[PDB]
Amino acid sequence: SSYTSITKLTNLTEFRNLIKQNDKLVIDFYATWCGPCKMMQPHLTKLIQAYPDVRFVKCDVDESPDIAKECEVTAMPTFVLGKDGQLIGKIIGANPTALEKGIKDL
Amino acid sequence: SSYTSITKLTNLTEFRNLIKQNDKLVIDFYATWCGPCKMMQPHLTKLIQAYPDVRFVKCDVDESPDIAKECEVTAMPTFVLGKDGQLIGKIIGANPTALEKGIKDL
Repeated sequence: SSYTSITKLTNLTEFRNLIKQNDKLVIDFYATWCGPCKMMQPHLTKLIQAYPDVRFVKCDVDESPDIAKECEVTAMPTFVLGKDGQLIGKIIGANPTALEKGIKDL
Repeated sequence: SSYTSITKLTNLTEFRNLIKQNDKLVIDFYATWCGPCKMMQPHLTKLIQAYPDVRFVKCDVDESPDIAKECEVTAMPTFVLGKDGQLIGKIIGANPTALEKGIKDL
């Protein structure tokens, strides 16, 4: 499993329910034209494999601007972390060290 | 210089090369029929004068739909910001304050 194959959220119903369904969650809010998002892709693939207990999903902010707005997403990439059926926090930007640290705390 | 005299992007490779060459880049994605793009022209002229260390260009989304598509532009004006050889952010709509604040941070 990798950045390429993880679920991409395309609607609010899916977004909300998948949060509720998961004990540990990372949502990568991204834009396809955005260089820091692209930079983070191989880092996410490594994290996806290193933390198989964590569900990673992704969301294209131009394709799903209603989901991005629900999470009040401004900067790309924004990683929104979920824990026990609930969103708990953000890691903003192409920062693999801070991102891995937040994931380890889940 | 001004809105009228800045480079008008016409090609996808040209757009990519400009992104790589420029430490600081603003692209105005506009449509000629769209009033808010017109309203933003004198604001862009002021910003172009105020930020000589920023390269400003423009792109007609209807004449260059592939470049608009690359940046996922469907609302105009959209201002796409690049820093140090990659695209980093997008400001959507006729919002002079938000635009300057983004430009100021480059």
